[PDB]
Amino acid sequence: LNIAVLLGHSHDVTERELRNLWGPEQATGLPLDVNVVALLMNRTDPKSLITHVCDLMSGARIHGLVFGDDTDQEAVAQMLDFISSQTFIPILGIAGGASMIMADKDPTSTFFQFGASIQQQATVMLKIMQDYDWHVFSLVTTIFPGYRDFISFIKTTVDNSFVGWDMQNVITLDTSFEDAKTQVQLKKIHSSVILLYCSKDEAVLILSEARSLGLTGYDFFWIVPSLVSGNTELIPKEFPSGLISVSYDDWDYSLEARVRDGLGILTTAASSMLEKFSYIPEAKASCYGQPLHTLHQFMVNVTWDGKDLSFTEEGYQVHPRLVVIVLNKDREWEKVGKWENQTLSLRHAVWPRYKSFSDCEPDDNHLSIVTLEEAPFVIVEDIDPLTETCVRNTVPCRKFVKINNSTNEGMNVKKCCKGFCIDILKKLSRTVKFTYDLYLVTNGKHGKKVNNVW
Amino acid sequence: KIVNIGAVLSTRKHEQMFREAVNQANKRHGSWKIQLNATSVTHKPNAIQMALSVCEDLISSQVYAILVSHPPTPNDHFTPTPVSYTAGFYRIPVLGLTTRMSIYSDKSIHLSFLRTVPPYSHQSSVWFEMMRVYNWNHIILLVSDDHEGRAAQKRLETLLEERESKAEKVLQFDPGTKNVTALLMEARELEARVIILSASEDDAATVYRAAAMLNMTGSGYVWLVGEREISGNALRYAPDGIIGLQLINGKNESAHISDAVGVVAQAVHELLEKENITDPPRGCVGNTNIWKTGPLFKRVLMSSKYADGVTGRVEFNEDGDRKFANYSIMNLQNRKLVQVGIYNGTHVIPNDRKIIWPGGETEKPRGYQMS
Ligand SMILES: *[C@@H]1O[C@H](CO)[C@@H](O[C@@H]2O[C@H](CO)[C@@H](O)[C@H](O)[C@H]2NC(C)=O)[C@H](O)[C@H]1NC(C)=O
Ligand SMILES: *[C@@H]1O[C@H](CO)[C@@H](O[C@@H]2O[C@H](CO)[C@@H](O)[C@H](O)[C@H]2NC(C)=O)[C@H](O)[C@H]1NC(C)=O
Ligand SMILES: *[C@@H]1O[C@H](CO)[C@@H](O[C@@H]2O[C@H](CO)[C@@H](O)[C@H](O)[C@H]2NC(C)=O)[C@H](O)[C@H]1NC(C)=O
Ligand SMILES: *[C@@H]1O[C@H](CO)[C@@H](O[C@@H]2O[C@H](CO)[C@@H](O)[C@H](O)[C@H]2NC(C)=O)[C@H](O)[C@H]1NC(C)=O
Ligand SMILES: *[C@@H]1O[C@H](CO)[C@@H](O)[C@H](O)[C@H]1NC(C)=O
Ligand SMILES: *[C@@H]1O[C@H](CO)[C@@H](O)[C@H](O)[C@H]1NC(C)=O
Ligand SMILES: *[C@@H]1O[C@H](CO)[C@@H](O)[C@H](O)[C@H]1NC(C)=O
Ligand SMILES: *[C@@H]1O[C@H](CO)[C@@H](O)[C@H](O)[C@H]1NC(C)=O
Ligand SMILES: *[C@@H]1O[C@H](CO)[C@@H](O)[C@H](O)[C@H]1NC(C)=O
Ligand SMILES: *[C@@H]1O[C@H](CO)[C@@H](O)[C@H](O)[C@H]1NC(C)=O
Ligand SMILES: *[C@@H]1O[C@H](CO)[C@@H](O)[C@H](O)[C@H]1NC(C)=O
Ligand SMILES: *[C@@H]1O[C@H](CO)[C@@H](O)[C@H](O)[C@H]1NC(C)=O
Repeated sequence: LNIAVLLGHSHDVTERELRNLWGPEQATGLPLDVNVVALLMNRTDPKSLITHVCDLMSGARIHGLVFGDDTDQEAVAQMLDFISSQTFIPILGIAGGASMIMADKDPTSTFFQFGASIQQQATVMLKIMQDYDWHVFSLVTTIFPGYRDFISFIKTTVDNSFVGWDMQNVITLDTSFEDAKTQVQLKKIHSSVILLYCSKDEAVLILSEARSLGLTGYDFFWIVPSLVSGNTELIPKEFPSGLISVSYDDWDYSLEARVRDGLGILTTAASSMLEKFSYIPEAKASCYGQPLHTLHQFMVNVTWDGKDLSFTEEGYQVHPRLVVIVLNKDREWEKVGKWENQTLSLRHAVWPRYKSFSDCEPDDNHLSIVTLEEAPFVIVEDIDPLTETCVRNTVPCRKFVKINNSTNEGMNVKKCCKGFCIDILKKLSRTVKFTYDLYLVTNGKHGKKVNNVW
Repeated sequence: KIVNIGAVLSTRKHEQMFREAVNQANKRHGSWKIQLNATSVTHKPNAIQMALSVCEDLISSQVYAILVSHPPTPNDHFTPTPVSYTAGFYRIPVLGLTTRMSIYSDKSIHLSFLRTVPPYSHQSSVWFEMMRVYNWNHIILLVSDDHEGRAAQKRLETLLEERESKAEKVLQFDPGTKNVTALLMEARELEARVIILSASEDDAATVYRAAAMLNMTGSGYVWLVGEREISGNALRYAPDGIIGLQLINGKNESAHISDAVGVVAQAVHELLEKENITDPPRGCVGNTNIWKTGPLFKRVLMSSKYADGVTGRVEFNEDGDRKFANYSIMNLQNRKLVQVGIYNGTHVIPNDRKIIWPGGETEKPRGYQMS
């Protein structure tokens, strides 16, 4: 129907190409009175979009709202939830602050976000930690909203695991930073992976505090979600080069593709609404001086152009595009991996060590280790076929297994290792405090010189 | 210097009352050069153009705390949501003094929802204190609601972990239906008589009339209800001898808003005693950045200590509400509101009247069967 698509100013996207994004398309237009109104707003106060809703809901009963925010504010999503609850108009938060992660949407609202839930994102992050076997970790949660469900999901997922995750006691910030009681909690931290749950500015403050206290070591990893990190256009100070993040803000899968997919979902919903029901316009007259069917529970497993854009029970997508990124050496959020329908895709599965996170920060505890299979010492077995998990009294290994007898290029098969010298090396790494770097030999036996060639 | 204050559409004398509180509070807080002001609203049933007038006026007015004080809505909205979301957009606390729902009182959904009243689930904590009154242990949970009901269940099991007993059966479902007589039969077939009941007015009244058509009103049927279950026709659809709860100085709107404005005024003077004074911006025109010291203002507010109060010794808990308020324990003695108990900060004091049960005599029924 009448759809007003107002956007922000992210990535300098012009307002002109969106008119031909639907215009020459929609060959089989079964709803006739369908129009688009492309709009931009130079201010992100609530008053602007409230005025837009009040003069465009009265503006010939516009039934469609697609909003994309360029700023870094999550209360805009709560305002859109309120507007979609009151006006009963389907609103699609696209990117930026338009689709940031809130706690619990209302049952009487038709708002949707084009992202994953915090449970799915925590599942992907724990899948990363399972694929890299980083079993010793911690958890730092502030008074940022939605923390009890998050810690509960982490504890149950550890309890739903075959790993036996080494979880340190959860560091809770009751009030603002004091450097009297928070410092004592930082001194208790000696694990590897740090899991932070706060805003972006508070994350910069905590990283600056950890850099001032020396808690930003190569051991001390940093995994935050997309809501902590935010948009790509702001990179503040005190960031380790290698800052692990998982976001759906794809610059490749750009804004025009997002809103075209939203148009396809809206046309699918309108086509099913016409094939099921007669009275297609369902709107409200005005805001001042104050429903038949819900489109919230109508387009659940919607699929447009072979894109799995099905809806969850929390307004999220079932399979959004999850992209794992890190910070490079050139202070940019470098794209690393993606996520399939079920399998975690790891392009850089070979994990880079990041010896230099900053200028004067050397790392000299990574020891390259190769071995050969001997029966009482080097016991190399398969990984789990169900969970891809070694039992935590074993260590991972990899091998450049060549496939064919003639070629020289092969794969890096990763397997489990138990034995005596395994335990010796683990007690050394607990004693000498280094990081073991185990892989397997591919040339053959121990050592034999053939004309100065070992 | 000047400090604006937002107002509520309820009536006309509370404005002069907090102007009197302005005149009294500026006297007892030193000779500082602060100035206090006010900003009124109009009569609109919906909160949409109310929040529109808020963002027209109160954002540019640089108010410090909006104290929403309209419980008697003629419709069934009960929505202080958009003004609270507008203030939390620039991180400003709102004293929501209308209802006691935990879905409003969630820190996950609502950012700065700091008021003086607690939600109804604290009554369940008082019900845990009721487990100290008659020394009863086998309990049965029955909550029709789901949003506040799950958090009430979580804090109920948290307090239940202390005695290390457990509830016999927990029950949550969808309100509005009436075919819950099978649930009444499932409640009959359990060996506890503690009927922990939590619902709305009409739903609890309807399921109690369904229980009354099922013989659940006889001897031994122990009923324990709250404020929403004694309001309206649920007050009419209540037996003769049921035990309910009541607030003290909650319906007393004048003293409530009086010591609320006193709390706000001492908090403003306490922040003026503190450094790093940042004002909320005039975000209506042009200003897109937010007031960054909102959680800093919450760090100021959550550490508030008191010694005097009109309604009583107010104190913020770990969730920003009243610690152990004055509570009343009512007994509908033959369709007559008869107060039989009070509850101070730590103890239940019965009055000189008796405690009449809906079943047998005034003594407590031994509802623990020998199986
Ligand atoms: C998505 O999951 C399935 C099962 O692993 C994979 O197969 C696709 O299934 C969908 C079902 O709608 C089909 O439309 C596609 O044609 C299938 N694609 C292929 C190539 O098999 C699929 O591999 C998964 N997607 C990705 C990104 O790997
Ligand atoms: C100081 O406070 C007074 C009282 O609120 C303000 O005067 C106006 O009073 C009327 C009610 O008679 C209300 O409309 C508002 O409270 C005030 N006017 C408006 C439209 O704001 C007075 O403006 C305040 N002074 C300043 C500059 O803060
Ligand atoms: C709760 O109610 C009791 C009612 O007794 C209040 O206690 C009285 O408070 C006054 C001061 O305002 C003092 O005379 C005594 O502390 C009490 N007097 C008597 C006779 O009880 C109490 O202030 C109220 N506040 C609380 C604790 O919730
Ligand atoms: C009202 O609250 C007060 C404050 O806790 C209670 O007084 C305490 O009662 C216990 C049990 O008898 C004593 O062990 C404490 O010494 C008392 N503390 C004092 C002196 O404040 C009191 O129980 C409550 N109401 C009444 C009068 O029963
Ligand atoms: C840009 O700013 C102007 C300021 O008047 C505003 O009118 C307009 O709606 C904004 N949006 C556009 C067209 O970029
Ligand atoms: C999900 O898709 C299937 C197959 O097209 C179909 O049952 C329906 O479209 C959806 N499920 C239901 C029952 O709505
Ligand atoms: C190995 O041989 C198989 C079968 O001929 C072939 O498909 C594969 O490409 C070869 N691998 C390489 C990299 O030589
Ligand atoms: C070729 O490689 C395979 C392992 O992939 C090995 O089993 C086989 O012995 C090799 N061919 C010969 C004839 O040695
Ligand atoms: C509940 O359901 C049963 C089966 O339909 C019915 O016999 C019973 O009367 C119902 N109870 C009421 C009165 O809602
Ligand atoms: C309760 O039981 C008595 C005795 O069997 C019977 O007379 C009465 O009708 C029952 N009341 C109801 C409606 O449950
Ligand atoms: C609160 O109680 C006082 C008496 O202490 C009374 O004057 C006032 O009207 C009450 N407020 C209301 C509106 O109930
Ligand atoms: C004000 O902020 C500074 C940091 O900019 C801090 O060092 C100082 O302690 C603060 N003072 C107070 C108590 O407000």
